[PDB]
Amino acid sequence: MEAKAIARYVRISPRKVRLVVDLIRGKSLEEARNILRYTNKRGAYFVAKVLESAAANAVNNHDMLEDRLYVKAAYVDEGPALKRVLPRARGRADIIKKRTSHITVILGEKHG
Amino acid sequence: AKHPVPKKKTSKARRDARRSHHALTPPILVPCPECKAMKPPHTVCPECGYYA
Amino acid sequence: PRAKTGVVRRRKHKKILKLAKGYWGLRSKSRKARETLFAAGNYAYAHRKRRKRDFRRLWIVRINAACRQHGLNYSTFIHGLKKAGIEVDRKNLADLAVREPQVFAELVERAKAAQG
Amino acid sequence: MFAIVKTGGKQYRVEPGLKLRVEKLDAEPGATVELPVLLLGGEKTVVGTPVVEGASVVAEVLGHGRGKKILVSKFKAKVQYRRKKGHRQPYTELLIKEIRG
Amino acid sequence: KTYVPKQVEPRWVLIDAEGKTLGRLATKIATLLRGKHRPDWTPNVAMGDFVVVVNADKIRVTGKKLEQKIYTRYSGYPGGLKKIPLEKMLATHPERVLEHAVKGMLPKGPLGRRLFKRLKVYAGPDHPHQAQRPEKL
RNA sequence: UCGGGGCUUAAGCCCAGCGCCGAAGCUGCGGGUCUGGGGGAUGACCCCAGGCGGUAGGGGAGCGUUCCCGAUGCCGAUGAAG
RNA sequence: GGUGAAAAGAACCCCGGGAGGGGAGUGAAAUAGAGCCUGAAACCGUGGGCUUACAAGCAGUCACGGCCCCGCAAGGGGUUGU
Ligand SMILES: [Mg+2]
Ligand SMILES: [Mg+2]
Ligand SMILES: [Mg+2]
Ligand SMILES: [Mg+2]
Ligand SMILES: [Mg+2]
Ligand SMILES: [Mg+2]
Repeated sequence: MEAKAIARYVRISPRKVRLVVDLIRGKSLEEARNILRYTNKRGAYFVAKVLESAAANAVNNHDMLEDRLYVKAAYVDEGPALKRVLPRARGRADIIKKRTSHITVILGEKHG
Repeated sequence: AKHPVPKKKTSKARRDARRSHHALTPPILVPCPECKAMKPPHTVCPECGYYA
Repeated sequence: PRAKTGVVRRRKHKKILKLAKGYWGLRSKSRKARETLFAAGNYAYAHRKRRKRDFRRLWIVRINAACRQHGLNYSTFIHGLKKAGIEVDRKNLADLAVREPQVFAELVERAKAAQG
Repeated sequence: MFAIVKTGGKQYRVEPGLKLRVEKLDAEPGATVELPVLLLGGEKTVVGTPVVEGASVVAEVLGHGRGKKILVSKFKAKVQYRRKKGHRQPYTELLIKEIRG
Repeated sequence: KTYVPKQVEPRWVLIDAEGKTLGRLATKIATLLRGKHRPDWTPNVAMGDFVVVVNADKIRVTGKKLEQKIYTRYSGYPGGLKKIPLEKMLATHPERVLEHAVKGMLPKGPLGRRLFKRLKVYAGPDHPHQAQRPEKL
């Protein structure tokens, strides 16, 4: 058994959230919760919110118990990118790429 | 644009290698005297309080 | 009538890119593979001629090291056989030095007497 | 009984009946053919002349057939010259039977 | 298909060096260093015999050599071309003279460096009394 | 620094000798192809021998994409194209 | 420029500020779910097999061996140590 939870179209760089994700991959639920809590990063908030929802989905829809699930796997995906202009010296016009994320978090039953 | 310029498109392999030490490190926490909550060492905490 | 480039190219490319599968970096992900193949192509052909030469000498070291153990040069060994008129021991099957050494030994004895 | 035998320009020892593969030959599908060419044996069949006199290694032609298609390809730099070409060698499935010297 | 050898126990050897010409001796040591002497040769696996030498200082050398022969040690630093005559090597670590000999006749490849290990050298004699010791000339 | 290790009644130089290594040159076995030649109501195809590196360049034979006749046909939900 | 035969365009519950998801439901089809048919390539990412910290290079090719995977067997595929 496993429960997914995706957060598409999140305004933030992939490489940036990848760091946060790589921290909790394969971690106990409560253990991960505390990591995101006091972890000094912006990507923390977006991973914590979705991961939190992954638990709700795991419970209210998959008969999984809160006290026995973990992160079977998780990963962020690169969504589209919001290209913007940028006034540069001597009139050069460089495009800036405000990328987006696709954080995925899948929980799972532990053992027996 | 000026004198400093990359001579060659760095190989994807060589790039990833650079970000070797790039990996983060999990924060450190400890169970408090109050709740079972995990406080960072040498600190107070919300929803728990402190003494003296 | 217009003829779109259509699928023609994509098939030609992936066709090649599959052949180049296994290589390194872009060298196995693009037209770079094509270049690499030309080298590999001419490498296979050249190393095909080499493959004979490789074993030619491969056996010779076996042969020479073998009869040198009995007590004679490779040139001495072969000269005797070329004289005794025994095309039998093709340098490849001279490997007898490992398989049935007694046989190889008697072949040396023949060479010993065949010379003088 | 290590019996040598040259056929198809190449020669190789022969075990007492065993599956072998040799150059193509003008023989029936599953018939029999005798190779008078023979060198040595199991009990030191010293080959006086180039090839042993009275002796023969027989084997049943198990069948013909082509094999792996090796790919040849020439190329030359700074000059539009490239030759793709395929080639696969035919071979007979000589199943060793008799090995009487 | 040509014989495909397998794991083979290391055949050690005890080698003298008194009066032996530097080059002439190193030659045999190297050829025996790799399994090139045994008819079961295979450049791939590399399974040469463990050669151990003694009486290094005893090595002879023809004519102007103790004085003429020069060695070269170059550090990456400027002027670090430091060079040494043969006589000095015999004074300091003499075992070196034969090592740099065999080392020079070993193949340039990685396995060749693995072979250089198989080569032991001293001057006393008195080797590390292990077990094998098949004397030879 | 002779390519390097090394080499001194030589691993140097000159003279004579026998043996071997070593190319994609040659021979062996197999297959292509083109050319000339032979068998041949038998078109056919079998057999013999030789040529076959190759830029500009000439010649020759094919594969493949778009569309038309073939089509008021045939294949196609038991699955077309991609 | 293109959802689908039809809007039947996802009521209601759950996480959430929202966005977006997980159920449920419609549909023949939801990796047809909304700039949504088909979805190739570059490029980013997770999991798995093999591999690498004494090594020198147009990255391949030729041989041998080990490890992993398919097969009644011989054999074939992936990886790369030398
Ligand atoms: Mg500015
Ligand atoms: Mg850019
Ligand atoms: Mg070139
Ligand atoms: Mg034409
Ligand atoms: Mg669909
Ligand atoms: Mg393999």
